Amino acid sequence: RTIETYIIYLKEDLKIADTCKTIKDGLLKSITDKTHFSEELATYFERDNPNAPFKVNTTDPTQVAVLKKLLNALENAEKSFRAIENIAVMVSYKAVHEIYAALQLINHSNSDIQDIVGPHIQKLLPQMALASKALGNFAPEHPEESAGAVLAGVVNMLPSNLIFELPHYFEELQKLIMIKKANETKYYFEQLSSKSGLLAIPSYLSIVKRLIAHSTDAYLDAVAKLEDIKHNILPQLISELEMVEESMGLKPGLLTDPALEQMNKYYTQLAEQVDNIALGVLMDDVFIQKRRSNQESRLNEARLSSEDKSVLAAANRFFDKIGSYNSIHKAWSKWSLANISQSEKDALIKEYKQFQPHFAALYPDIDKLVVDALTQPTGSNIVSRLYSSDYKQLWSSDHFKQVLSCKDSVLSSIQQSLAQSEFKAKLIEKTMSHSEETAYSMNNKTTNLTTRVQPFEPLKFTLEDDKPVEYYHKRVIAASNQILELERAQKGVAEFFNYIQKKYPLDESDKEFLRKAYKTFQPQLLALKHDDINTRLVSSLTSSRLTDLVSLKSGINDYLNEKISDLNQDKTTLLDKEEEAREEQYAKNPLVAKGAELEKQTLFGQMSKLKLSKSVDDFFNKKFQTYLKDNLSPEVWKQLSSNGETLDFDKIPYLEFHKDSPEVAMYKQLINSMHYMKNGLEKLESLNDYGDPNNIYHRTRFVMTTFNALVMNICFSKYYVMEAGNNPGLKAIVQEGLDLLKPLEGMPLIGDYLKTPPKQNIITAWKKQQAVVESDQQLISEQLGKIQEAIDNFDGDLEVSDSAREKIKTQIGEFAKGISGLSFGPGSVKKILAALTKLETQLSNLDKESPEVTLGKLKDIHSELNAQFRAAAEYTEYHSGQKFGSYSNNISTIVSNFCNGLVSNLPKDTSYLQLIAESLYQIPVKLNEIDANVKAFVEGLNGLSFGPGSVKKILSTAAKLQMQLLKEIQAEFGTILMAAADNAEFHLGLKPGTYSRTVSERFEKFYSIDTTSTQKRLAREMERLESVKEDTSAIDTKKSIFGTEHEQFSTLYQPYASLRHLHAIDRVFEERHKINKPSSPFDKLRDLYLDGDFEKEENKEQFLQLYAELQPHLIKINYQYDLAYFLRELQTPEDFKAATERIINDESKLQELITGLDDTKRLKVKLCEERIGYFIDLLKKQE
Amino acid sequence: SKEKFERTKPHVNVGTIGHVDHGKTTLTAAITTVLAKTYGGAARAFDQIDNAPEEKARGITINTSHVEYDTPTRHYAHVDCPGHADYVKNMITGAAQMDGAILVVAATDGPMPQTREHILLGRQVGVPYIIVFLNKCDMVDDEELLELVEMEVRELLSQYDFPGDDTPIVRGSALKALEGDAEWEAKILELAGFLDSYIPEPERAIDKPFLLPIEDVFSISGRGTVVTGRVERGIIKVGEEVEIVGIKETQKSTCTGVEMFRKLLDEGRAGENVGVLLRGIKREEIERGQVLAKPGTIKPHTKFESEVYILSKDEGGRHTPFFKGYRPQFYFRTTDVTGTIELPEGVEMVMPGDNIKMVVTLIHPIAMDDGLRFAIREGGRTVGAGVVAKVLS
RNA sequence: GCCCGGAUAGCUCAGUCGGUAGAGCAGCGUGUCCUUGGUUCGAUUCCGAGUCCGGGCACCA
Ligand SMILES: Nc1nc2c(ncn2[C@@H]2O[C@H](COP(=O)(O)OP(=O)(O)OP(=O)(O)O)[C@@H](O)[C@H]2O)c(=O)[nH]1
Ligand SMILES: [Mg+2]
Repeated sequence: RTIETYIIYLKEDLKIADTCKTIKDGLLKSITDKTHFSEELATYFERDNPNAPFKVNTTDPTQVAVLKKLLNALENAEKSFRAIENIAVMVSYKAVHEIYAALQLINHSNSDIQDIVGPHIQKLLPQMALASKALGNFAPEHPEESAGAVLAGVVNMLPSNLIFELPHYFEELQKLIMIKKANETKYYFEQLSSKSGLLAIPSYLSIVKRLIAHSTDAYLDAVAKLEDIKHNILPQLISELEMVEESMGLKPGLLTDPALEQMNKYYTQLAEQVDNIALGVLMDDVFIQKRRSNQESRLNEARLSSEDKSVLAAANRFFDKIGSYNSIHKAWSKWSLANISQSEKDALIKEYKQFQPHFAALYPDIDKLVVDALTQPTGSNIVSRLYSSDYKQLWSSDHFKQVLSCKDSVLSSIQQSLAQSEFKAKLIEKTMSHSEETAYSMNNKTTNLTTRVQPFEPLKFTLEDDKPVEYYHKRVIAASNQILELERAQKGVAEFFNYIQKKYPLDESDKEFLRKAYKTFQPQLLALKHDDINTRLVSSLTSSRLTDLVSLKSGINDYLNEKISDLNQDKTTLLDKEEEAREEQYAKNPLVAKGAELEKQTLFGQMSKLKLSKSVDDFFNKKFQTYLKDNLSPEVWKQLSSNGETLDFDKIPYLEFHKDSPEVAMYKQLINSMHYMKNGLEKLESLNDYGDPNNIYHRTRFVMTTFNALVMNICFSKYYVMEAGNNPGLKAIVQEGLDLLKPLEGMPLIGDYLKTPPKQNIITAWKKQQAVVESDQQLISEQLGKIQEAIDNFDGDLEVSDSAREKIKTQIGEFAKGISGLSFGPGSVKKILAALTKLETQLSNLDKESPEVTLGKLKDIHSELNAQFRAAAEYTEYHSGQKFGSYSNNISTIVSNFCNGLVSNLPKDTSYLQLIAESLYQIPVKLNEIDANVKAFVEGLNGLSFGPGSVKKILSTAAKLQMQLLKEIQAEFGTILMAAADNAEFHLGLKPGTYSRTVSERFEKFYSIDTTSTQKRLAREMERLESVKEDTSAIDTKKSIFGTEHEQFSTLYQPYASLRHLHAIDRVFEERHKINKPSSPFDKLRDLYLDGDFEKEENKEQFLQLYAELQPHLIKINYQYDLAYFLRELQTPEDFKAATERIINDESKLQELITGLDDTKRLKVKLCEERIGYFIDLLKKQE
Repeated sequence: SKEKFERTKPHVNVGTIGHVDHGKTTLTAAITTVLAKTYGGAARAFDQIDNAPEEKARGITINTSHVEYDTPTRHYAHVDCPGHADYVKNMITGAAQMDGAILVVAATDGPMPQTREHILLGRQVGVPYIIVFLNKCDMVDDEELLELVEMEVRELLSQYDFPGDDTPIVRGSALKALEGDAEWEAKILELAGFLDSYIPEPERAIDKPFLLPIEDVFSISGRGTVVTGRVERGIIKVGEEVEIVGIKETQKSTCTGVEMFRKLLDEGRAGENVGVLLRGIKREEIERGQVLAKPGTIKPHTKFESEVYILSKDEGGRHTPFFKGYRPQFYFRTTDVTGTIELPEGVEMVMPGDNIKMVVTLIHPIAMDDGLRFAIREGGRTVGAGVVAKVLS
């Protein structure tokens, strides 16, 4: 029964298998887009069959390995959960913690991967948390283990900036082209420099500020500024953009080509403006030169990192030496690395210094064990080291076995880092080729030569012998860049002298190829004594003997070959010296554990180091409760603070909420949300602090669950804060508190994490829940499947792409979901099935007719289906006891969307305030920008009700203003706003005056005798008090629950209840209805419990009706008295009996609710009298 | 064998427990030699305790050793247990014969994982008293470190219901005392006095039916098969009939001689570490974990309801939950049996640190009764500790 | 007691870079690979424990 409940909860409430399938499909479709990601990354995720797992190799990049592991984990979890739906606790636990292992992989996963992956994996984090919570009640109950908030309705809250930023910025700069150019710059700077959240380019503010400053402005200074922009600023921005896109792995030029076009247009227009005031091509020679130099520097970085083999060799030597100990030698060392000889320790330290980061990233605790075993002196005792308990547990283990168990993972990590560097080098090569193509295309598809090019300068090295690593590394990279330059020059020579031979075995036609070939090796040809040949060839190739330049081909080839050889020899020497310097710097530095420092940066270590709990607590204790004391009326403040100036911290987690006023309950819930947020943040920071130097931190998948649970709690509480922030009197402090939690939406493993209601018949709802437990629809599903297979089997002349097949499959799925909850009338099923059969025949005959007849027929089918589904939805609405026009509109919308997709893929009081602002701002402009002021006013005054009479007042005053187009109209608008603000203040427990004065000040600021307005407000307050005194909510609810016969019925029912627990005993049971006839739903439920024969359906329906009557009051007593989960558990008659007993036992709490309503009236009259006293005091003081 | 084992002093069964390499064997040798210097004694050496070739090769104690020594008022049978985590089972067997345990904690190390594990296991196999010997105090001149170790050991003892604030702690040096440093032999004498005073003379059940858990089986050439162990209750005499109950089918035999530390005994009494010679049984028909009982007085059982505490990760237990069908090893006095676990209704998994009431069905019948404490071990670690709430079948 | 090696269909066995177990015979295989856990994105496969079986050491109240 409990296992069945868990299975149904997984299948229908969480739908975890479907969520996992959707996330996997979206991730795989995004990382194989080929329009957002390069083919290099996409080829790694190609599978012979979709049923095989992705194979993680030692030769694939690090990020490719992480993505493959995540996809495999998602597929395995989907398989396990689907297998669960086909029939359990162990299987679900294993699947949940496989997802958590994938999440832990993401936790340690190189923020590029994090931003690639987060938008998809954020969709199942709450599902995983809820699944873990549901699994938790199959374990023995642990009181106070969590002590968190009650997740009442979490199931109902289950849920291009980078490529558009720079083009938008340069478009804005294009728009910035006496006093007109003095505020536009300020506006642009405020709009753009404030933007953040995507500044992966770690200079962005500098470029935006410098570009704005330069765009604000003899001609020598202007030319110098232009060259500074063209050669220093924009090339650096483009290089950083390429760095971002290379680290991401996107296709070349994805976010660099639109940006490049934008800056090209901006620079061309700026240069044109400068020329008009008194060169500008953005790709003259040196922009290209600097771009290619940066590209080659990055390429050589990647190639050097990929061709390095010292770290892998050191790791292999370390693991071989550790595994060279047999059982006897391990026993002699007492299975501890600290007991080996000093020379062996020195060799092990020398090996371990070279690959410690890789070992420590995967094994932060084994790293500390190795460091302490190898570096500590043997004389020191363990006691003085003050090791922790779990550190001592690891210390007592077989050290050799512990280290040897890390070998495969560490070697795989090292080889995958090398593969990542090689893959980055390939990406940089693709970026270089694409940049060359775009540079060719952007100017004219033509090249221009110049004889004023500085010749080649083959660098020579006179280098020191006792310099740091970077000293030699810079020279190595310079030599490699020069090697690449000479290599491309010799390639150009080969192309030049091959095209010359193949085109004519100097007055030619296709001189562009020769021009572009000679531009590559012009500096090298100028390096030799051939300046005359160069100046005779540049002019001849730009305006016009080819039999003489072919003579000096072998000479220039030999020059290039010898220069490359010399550079290679110098590179080898420099690499040797750099390796020696690396060894020296490794020997100088002592060995120190690195695991905790690496764990401090994963994803949750970064969040923990923010200390958000401290700021939240400071706001809660100093800024929130101070505002509560200052603004809340004393009557409301009494229920929250028994000390008069501080919240009642002895009872902060309030749990009743049904003995309080709606405003008091709202404030208590807000306090609960803040308290739970603070506790969750503090727990999360405590679990992710790694500041103990004497402790180890084991990396495992079984902590993420805890993390997720904490996150859920925090987000849940934060959700309510936003719900409490949608109030006129609470917007400011709530917004401040949410601004404090701003650095949580943005971390990939939290995100928004949450969402950020029908009324049908009780019998219908119970039957729906019973149907969803026990799981025409089959007929329509089969018809949709036939339609889908007819579309798929379309092999006619009208070719249908596989993308269109996937799109129509998605459309058919959405349509099936939409119509799966639809009841059809007599004959409606026949009509809809005939229409769908005709539609599928038309789809099978798409190519048999002209497109016009096809579109007409499908439009007729769409109209017929829409009409039939409208009628069927109206029938279902009537028979389900719902409101007309609600379900029918949704069904028709689903049908219309489905048909539109099929035809496409086959070849408010806020409005009142806006009107008020528009009229008030058009009044002076028509009797003497606007949109921004109106929007600001509406946003600042969001949350007013305006009632049903003030609407007519507003309309009449607007009509009077229109007729008249002095201060009477503004006074009427102000008093309408003041009445609305008074309503808002009275709905909360706010002290009179505060929010009304705030809104009045805002209104009068936007605008740029009082006794009458004060008297009007006072009259409003008096009439409000009169209305409040006439309220009879408490007596009405008492009558509705148990009418004016409850005491007598209870007195005459108690003996019957006692008799419930021989032959003539049934006589009194039969005759009780002549003396104890119930008159209220509670007494009727008591009588039904007396009957006890819940096997019959008549009393089951009677109980359902009584519960329908009693639910709006029971839902306040407890949240479990809902209409979805409470009805789902009513399956057997014993369940009905248990529900009846549970409802009967809550009579005391219902009475408490009625007394709470009476107290709510008692508090409301006091608030009204306080407001009236304040207003009369203000009127008497104002004279 | 030759002598007759004159019975003069009350007999107590003590033994050394603690983490590996902390000085249990050295402490046993030092105790025996110092007591042989001050009193009669026998002066066993270190090599005579760890005498097996494998123990000498690996340099660790593997199997429990047995020595005897006499204070003026008591006669002690001392069991030296292995400290290595791989041989915990052997230690458990030794800890099943202990009326008292000397917890050897190295001052250079402090309490370690096997210190806590041995405390818990000795608690589960019936060790009621623990005396702490702070060993290697010749290498720790600091007094603050000694106080810290003392308080840590006291907290650890209190964590498992021993009177940590009342347990005597001796700051001594087994190696120096064995060498002959009189200032450090005074500490061994103080430890012997604490053995005499702190550990009360146990109340033995010499009237109940005879019962002896088997700890070891020997094949004495020319005599037959001898089963050694501590008589839990009753008296076994030469010529009496006994039954071997437990793992295999129960056998019947007769007692043809009782010995005690290679000295002939007329009758073996409760609480005494004796060896019983059985007539006409091969060494392969008996095993450790079986029980010698009076005929028709013990019925082996396979199923029982128990209340079990599952250790947390920080106590050396599991870090993941287990479900139905979990098949760990259950350690009763000298017996270890594989058993299957059935969880109570409404419970499908048990987290570390939980208290559960589960039904255990063993794969072999064993002798057990209500109130018999046991340990649960799996994967080379202790995962739980429970008591037999009641016997089903 | 301490090592070592095996256990895969009814029988005989292959499966080793960890990616859903297949060949013959017997009459087209829910055999998750003796069982239990652990590691792992993923276990017949790697680690541990346990149950049997086999054969090498130890011991000797
Ligand atoms: N300095 C010093 N060393 C000691 C002392 N006691 C023992 N040792 C040394 O510690 C080592 C531990 O040896 P054992 O006493 O046999 O270890 P154990 O307690 O039997 O632990 P197991 O090997 O599991 O049996 C010995 O080689 C001694 O040399 C001591 O009091 N002071
Ligand atoms: Mg020993």
